[PDB]
Amino acid sequence: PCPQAWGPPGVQYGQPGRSVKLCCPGVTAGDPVSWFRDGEPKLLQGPDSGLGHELVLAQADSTDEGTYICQTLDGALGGTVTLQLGYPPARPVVSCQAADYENFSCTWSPSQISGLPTRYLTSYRKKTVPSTGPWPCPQDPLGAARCVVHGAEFWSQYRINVTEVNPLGASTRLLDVSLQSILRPDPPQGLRVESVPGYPRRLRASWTYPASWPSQPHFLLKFRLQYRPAQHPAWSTVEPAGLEEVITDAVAGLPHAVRVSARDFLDAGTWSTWSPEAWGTPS
Amino acid sequence: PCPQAWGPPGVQYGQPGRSVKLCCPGVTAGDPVSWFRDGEPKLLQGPDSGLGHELVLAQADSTDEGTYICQTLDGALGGTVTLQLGYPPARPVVSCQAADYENFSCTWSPSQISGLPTRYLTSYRKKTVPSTGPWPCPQDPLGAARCVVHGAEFWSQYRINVTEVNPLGASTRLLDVSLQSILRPDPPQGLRVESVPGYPRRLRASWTYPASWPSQPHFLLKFRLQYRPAQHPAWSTVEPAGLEEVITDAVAGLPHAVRVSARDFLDAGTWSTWSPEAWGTPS
Amino acid sequence: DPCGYISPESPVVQLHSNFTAVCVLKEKCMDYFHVNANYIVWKTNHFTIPKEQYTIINRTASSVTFTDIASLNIQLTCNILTFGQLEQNVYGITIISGLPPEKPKNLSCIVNEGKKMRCEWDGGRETHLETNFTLKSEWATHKFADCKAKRDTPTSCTVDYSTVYFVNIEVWVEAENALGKVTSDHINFDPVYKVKPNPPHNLSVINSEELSSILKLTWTNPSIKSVIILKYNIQYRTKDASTWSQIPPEDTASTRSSFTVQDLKPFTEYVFRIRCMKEDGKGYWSDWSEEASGITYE
Amino acid sequence: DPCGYISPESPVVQLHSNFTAVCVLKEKCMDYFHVNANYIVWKTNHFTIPKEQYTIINRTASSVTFTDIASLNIQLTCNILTFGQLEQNVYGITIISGLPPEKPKNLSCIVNEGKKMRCEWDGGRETHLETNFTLKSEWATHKFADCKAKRDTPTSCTVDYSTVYFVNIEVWVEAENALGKVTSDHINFDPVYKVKPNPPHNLSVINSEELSSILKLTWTNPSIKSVIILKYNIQYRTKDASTWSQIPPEDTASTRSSFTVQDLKPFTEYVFRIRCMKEDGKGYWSDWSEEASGITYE
Amino acid sequence: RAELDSTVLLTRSLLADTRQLAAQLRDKFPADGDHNLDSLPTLAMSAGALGALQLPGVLTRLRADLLSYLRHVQWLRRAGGSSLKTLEPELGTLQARLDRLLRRLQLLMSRLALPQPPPDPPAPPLAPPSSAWGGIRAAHAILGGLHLTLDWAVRGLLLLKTRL
Amino acid sequence: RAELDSTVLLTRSLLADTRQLAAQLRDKFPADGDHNLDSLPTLAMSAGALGALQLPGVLTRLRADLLSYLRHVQWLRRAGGSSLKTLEPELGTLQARLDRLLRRLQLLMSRLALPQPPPDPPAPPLAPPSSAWGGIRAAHAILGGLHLTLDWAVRGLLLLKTRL
Ligand SMILES: *[C@@H]1O[C@H](CO)[C@@H](O[C@@H]2O[C@H](CO)[C@@H](O[C@@H]3O[C@H](CO)[C@@H](O)[C@H](O)[C@@H]3O)[C@H](O)[C@H]2NC(C)=O)[C@H](O)[C@H]1NC(C)=O
Ligand SMILES: *[C@@H]1O[C@H](CO)[C@@H](O[C@@H]2O[C@H](CO)[C@@H](O[C@@H]3O[C@H](CO)[C@@H](O)[C@H](O)[C@@H]3O)[C@H](O)[C@H]2NC(C)=O)[C@H](O)[C@H]1NC(C)=O
Ligand SMILES: *[C@@H]1O[C@H](CO)[C@@H](O[C@@H]2O[C@H](CO)[C@@H](O)[C@H](O)[C@H]2NC(C)=O)[C@H](O)[C@H]1NC(C)=O
Ligand SMILES: *[C@@H]1O[C@H](CO)[C@@H](O[C@@H]2O[C@H](CO)[C@@H](O)[C@H](O)[C@H]2NC(C)=O)[C@H](O)[C@H]1NC(C)=O
Ligand SMILES: *[C@@H]1O[C@H](CO)[C@@H](O)[C@H](O)[C@H]1NC(C)=O
Ligand SMILES: *[C@@H]1O[C@H](CO)[C@@H](O)[C@H](O)[C@H]1NC(C)=O
Ligand SMILES: *[C@@H]1O[C@H](CO)[C@@H](O)[C@H](O)[C@H]1NC(C)=O
Ligand SMILES: *[C@@H]1O[C@H](CO)[C@@H](O)[C@H](O)[C@H]1NC(C)=O
Ligand SMILES: *[C@@H]1O[C@H](CO)[C@@H](O)[C@H](O)[C@H]1NC(C)=O
Ligand SMILES: *[C@@H]1O[C@H](CO)[C@@H](O)[C@H](O)[C@H]1NC(C)=O
Repeated sequence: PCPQAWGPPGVQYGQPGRSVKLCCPGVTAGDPVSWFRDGEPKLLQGPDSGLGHELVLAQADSTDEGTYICQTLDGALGGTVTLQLGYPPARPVVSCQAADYENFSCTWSPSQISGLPTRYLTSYRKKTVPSTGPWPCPQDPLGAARCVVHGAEFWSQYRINVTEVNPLGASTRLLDVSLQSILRPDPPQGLRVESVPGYPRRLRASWTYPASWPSQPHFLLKFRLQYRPAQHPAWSTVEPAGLEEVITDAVAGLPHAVRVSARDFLDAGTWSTWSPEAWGTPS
Repeated sequence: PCPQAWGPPGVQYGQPGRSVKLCCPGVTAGDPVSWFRDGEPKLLQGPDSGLGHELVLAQADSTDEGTYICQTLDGALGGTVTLQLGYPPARPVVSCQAADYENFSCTWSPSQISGLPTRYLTSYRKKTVPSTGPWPCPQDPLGAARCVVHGAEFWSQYRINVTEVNPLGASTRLLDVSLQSILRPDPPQGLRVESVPGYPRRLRASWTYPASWPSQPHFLLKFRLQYRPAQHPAWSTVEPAGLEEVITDAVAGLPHAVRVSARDFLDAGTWSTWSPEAWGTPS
Repeated sequence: DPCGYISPESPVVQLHSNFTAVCVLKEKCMDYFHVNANYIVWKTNHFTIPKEQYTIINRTASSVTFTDIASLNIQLTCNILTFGQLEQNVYGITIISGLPPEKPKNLSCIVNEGKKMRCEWDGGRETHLETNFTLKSEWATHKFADCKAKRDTPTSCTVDYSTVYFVNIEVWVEAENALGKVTSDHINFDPVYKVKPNPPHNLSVINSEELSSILKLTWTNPSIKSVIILKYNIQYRTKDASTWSQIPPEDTASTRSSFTVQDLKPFTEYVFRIRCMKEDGKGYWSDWSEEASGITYE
Repeated sequence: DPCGYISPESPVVQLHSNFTAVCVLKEKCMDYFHVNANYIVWKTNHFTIPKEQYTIINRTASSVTFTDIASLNIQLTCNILTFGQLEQNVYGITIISGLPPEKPKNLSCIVNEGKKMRCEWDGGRETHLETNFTLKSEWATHKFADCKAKRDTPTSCTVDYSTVYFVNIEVWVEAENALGKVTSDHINFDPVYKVKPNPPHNLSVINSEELSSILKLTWTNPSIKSVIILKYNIQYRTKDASTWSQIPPEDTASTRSSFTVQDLKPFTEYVFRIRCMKEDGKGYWSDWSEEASGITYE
Repeated sequence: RAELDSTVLLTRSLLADTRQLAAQLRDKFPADGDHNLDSLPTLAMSAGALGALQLPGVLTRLRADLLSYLRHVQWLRRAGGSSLKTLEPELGTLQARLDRLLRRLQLLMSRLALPQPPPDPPAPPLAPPSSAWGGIRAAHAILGGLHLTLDWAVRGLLLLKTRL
Repeated sequence: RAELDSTVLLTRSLLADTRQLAAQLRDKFPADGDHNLDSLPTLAMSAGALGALQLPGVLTRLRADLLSYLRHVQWLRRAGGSSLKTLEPELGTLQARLDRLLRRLQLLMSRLALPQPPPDPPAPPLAPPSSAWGGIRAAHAILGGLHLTLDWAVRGLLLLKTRL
């Protein structure tokens, strides 16, 4: 019959300045059919002679956008087609992330909207110098802008492949990603500040690992603490050992802000975002 | 006949504790002769049986020193002999010197006097490693204690040989001498001191070569001047260029002593003795 | 195997001049990725080179032209924009810049007693390039050993051969660096006129005799007296004076080992200091001797 | 050919001991001049050795015996008295004397940041002999490179290998000279407990906020923080005070890059200085940082 | 084990030195792309769970990789070209710390009476760089591969302590 | 002649250096007797009047003797034994001044267009000393022979000026 459609079953698409070839959907290829412009009785023609299964338009300009009707010579409506004009997709914008050392996930956005139906094919491979060829990245709920890779090699390098395709062409975004470079843990949770009786200028801060980071002897986290008294403009920075740090220069009688961030214990990736500030006041 | 004598014609010599063999001077060897002690009529005997041409004394002590008489059996006085006792010569003491670069001369003294007639044989040779063998050193006036060697090699080494001999034995003194080491010129002559008008603390000293040193471009002399004001205890030393030296630190109004000495211009040998002091007083 | 290279390998150019760099891609590399010169982007030290300075010569090569070069060190990298969403390095080079060496001026030498001949010179404008300095000296019948300056003292050299007096020696310094070679003017002199003797030692003052107002100075001259005739400068002042006086040079114009200073006040303390140099004034004055004190008689 | 020789060739002996030297003449030399051992006279450094100290062993050899040797350097010559009025040299030797090296004591080492391990020790009594010093260090499974002391610093050595923390190293010094060999006691330690960090830099005082009487100190810690945990000592005094005060160590007992000093008088100028060392007190204190000045708010 | 504790502390030290020099190098001589060398090991093929594996393979595997890296680091210094003299003396210090740690690893196996692996055949010589810049490009591949090996080394040694 | 004046000044300098080192040596290492060596020249055979002789023989004769002495001085330094290291650096300075003066002598003959003597056959190597003290004994013979040669050299050069 004719090239099967992209989206809905009886609509075809085209680009300005091109040649566009409409087909009559519910008509056997080879049956002669007639074409009309909506509201206009003229039998339309196209570059290959005058009576086919498909109308063609070399014009392709904006006035040519609208609804077209094809019918067989008996009078039976063989179908309707709508010509919507547009442009091929632009290169999409792709980012990846990883909050743990095992799995990571990537997301993508169009860099330009065409007004045409759009969808994404995602895949990835491991560059070398076990089928390490192209492996699909399945999009977990529905067809969201996110795929997850489980059990990735931590030190190996992956070439992530997001390819945008529309009814008029394709454009592929490729993003190199290594688990050891992209990793960024979540901030610690439960930051609490307590007074230290007997010491008017000490506070004890304590906290735990983030829940997204399972405590394991293999991947610790190092920590970086910053603290600042209310109304003060400048942060003070310490590099605490362990999950606690006694501040010894707290200004007496003043609320103090304290925040902490996390990073892989072997300085892989980058420091987390700062935790929500927690406040305390020395005794 | 008998061993001919040493000094006078009818006297022989001997050493204590030895055997001494007197001969009758004016008697043919083989004629029997008789011997007497002065004032004592006893016919003397000696170790070889009793009637020879020669009396022998194995005694040799001081009581045996005196006059002996020998006569033939006819009564004719065949001669007289005097036994004087002594000791072999000691090693003589020898020194050499040279006041010029061409010729040198040596002198000698006994280190011990024996009381016996004494004389010296002198000679020398050039050690190598033209008969450079032993060459006699002639004693110039009479048989004085001095010989002269003319046209000696300046750089070669000579072994000077003074050998003392007496009627009882010999002893040879050998003295190594090189012209380049032994040389010592005579002091300069005619040292004069003059005031220097206009300069109350300058004196000009002038002098000439010594007459024993012929002025020649081949052997100059270097000079060393010392000066000292009257009543001063310490000499001041300068090394003048040429035959003149202007002193510039003369104490005003005081007599100054000045003396100079000479040495080979290439620092061979040793410095001369100091000239007689000459005195001057600044203007 | 690599895709290409940049030529020239590692050039050095003069400040304010122009430099053109050409990056050429091998046919094999261009074929696999389906690219050519038009895909080359140049970046240096984290700064993107603006596309407008590029010039595509062949389908294999792109070129850029720098004008009024002002950076002392430029790290140049040539890159290609593969399948429009990645970048891989083709080649790289390091560009060093600077100035040619200036003509050495004010060349002078000195022979410190006990040390070998030493020459000093004024270096000119900074060149920003590694510059080696070699002191040259040679006779008309012999080419002499080069003197290579020490890291600490690049503006001075001390030869390794012993000084030979009474012979004229031709000396000059040769400055050369990656951007140029030049020689200083040649000098000619007799080492005997460039001696810097050691200062007098064994200084003695001696007390006064039965006459007062007189002091005799004695000292031991330096061994160098065997080659040159010494001249001296004797300075003296009262223990309380602020400035030094000096004996008239004409009175101490020739080698000596003692001098009696007169017209000094009785029972007064005097301080002395002396220095020496070649009698003809050709050379350098030695340093001052050790200070000496003395007292006049009663 | 020579007439003889002296044995031993060139001995070195200990002070207050005895030494016997034997000079032996070849038969050929004795025959030409018609002499023997009885004609040997010994002289040293212009001093005639008294005949009474000689001992004629064979007709070919004479010997002398020195007791309570007290001279550091003896030039010994053996001579024969030819035909009683000349003297010719048979042989000669140089006698050197001294003391054996003392056992090195108080051995200690230090690792200055940026430099290789350096060890120091107290040398003992002067030995008067040329003594070489070699620093030894070795693991149980590897013998390490010797460290040869420098002419200028004979009592110290600086190894040529980089420091390796967290591994026990066995170290000792070996002293040896012509009269004896001895080793110091062996020491064992972990380089981590002998570090001497550099002093803090980038010292900043910062002015006071809307509250006065408070100053916050900031600085940049030394790179060595990656291997050891730092501890500090912060001292402060008023611009006019004569002595320094100090923050209680317990409050500054762990790594940090800032500290706010309190209870300071308003609009008063304060001077600060800081030093650091390993948190456990095992090692050496760094030098004092650069001085810092600050002013309290109004 | 006290012996295992000491070895782990030194490995973390060497990892930090390697990371700093690799990052310093890219700041001065930027690299465009992931560089590889056929002569370098490409054994760093595993995911997270790889901790699961047993002790003999890990120690044998660590020893083989580090010996190749030592050869390559030493090769870089003597012949990498004047362009890389700026990476001294830090590069020479890095070389010295690594040879000793290999020795420490052989001692660990001896003290624990572990079977020693058979002496493998040493790799042929690395060809000299084709250019000064080729040596610089080779350094990026070597340092990246080294610090990855060391990163996985720290983790593995800590896992064994968790079992024996 | 200005050229002859310059050469004579340098000869007096070398004579003084040789005398001082020879006298210094006997103070530290006394010598008992006049020492000789078969390999040293023994050409210093003449009296006072020898000034009489002509210029070609004197310059040829000086050149041959000094070349032998240079060989012997250099031989002493490299192999005389540790006993004689105390005679440095003065002995090495003495060696350097002598080689150049030989060069100056060849230049003098060239500038005056004098016939050059035929290249004589160089003397075979000196055997090494049989002992350290044998080298010291050899030094006394060498220095005494050298300073005598130089003493007669100063005198001879001054005589030629007196004629031409
Ligand atoms: C990144 O991933 C995307 C998606 O997998 C890749 O797009 C893929 O491109 C290849 C060409 O290399 C397509 O192969 C096909 O071959 C057939 C037979 O010749 C032809 O009919 C197609 O037109 C196409 O050329 C493949 O279909 C396409 N993937 C999808 C889902 O359409 C892209 O190549 C990847 N880039 C990498 C891994 O560097
Ligand atoms: C130093 O000079 C003196 C005097 O010339 C030397 O005394 C001389 O000694 C030689 C022996 O070497 C004597 O030779 C004689 O030989 C004959 C025949 O055998 C014999 O009858 C003599 O008794 C003696 O041995 C020579 O006569 C003698 N000179 C004199 C004037 O009597 C001495 O040897 C010289 N020493 C040297 C040059 O070292
Ligand atoms: C493209 O340009 C390059 C650069 O000039 C050409 O390579 C040069 O070729 C000449 C001789 O053919 C050599 O002397 C130069 O040394 C080369 N340059 C370099 C950087 O090596 C190349 O031949 C050109 N190719 C074409 C097809 O024109
Ligand atoms: C004379 O004494 C010397 C000195 O002891 C003897 O030479 C020694 O001989 C023994 C063996 O015969 C060697 O072990 C020594 O080394 C020799 N000494 C020296 C200094 O070389 C010599 O044999 C003795 N001669 C006679 C005839 O008794
Ligand atoms: C990684 O994926 C596995 C596979 O289901 C999962 O069990 C694990 O929880 C994931 N990791 C994290 C940190 O959620
Ligand atoms: C040396 O001897 C000769 C020979 O007669 C003589 O002419 C000359 O004057 C002597 N020398 C001196 C300085 O008297
Ligand atoms: C290129 O070089 C020339 C001559 O060296 C100079 O005049 C010009 O300014 C430079 N820059 C250009 C042409 O952009
Ligand atoms: C001088 O240039 C040479 C060029 O080969 C270089 O190797 C050397 O390091 C430079 N510096 C010195 C002091 O030789
Ligand atoms: C010789 O040596 C012994 C032992 O070393 C010592 O007792 C003695 O005093 C020394 N001197 C002599 C025997 O003259
Ligand atoms: C140490 O002893 C050796 C012995 O061979 C000697 O050569 C060296 O000069 C001495 N000193 C040093 C610093 O090596």
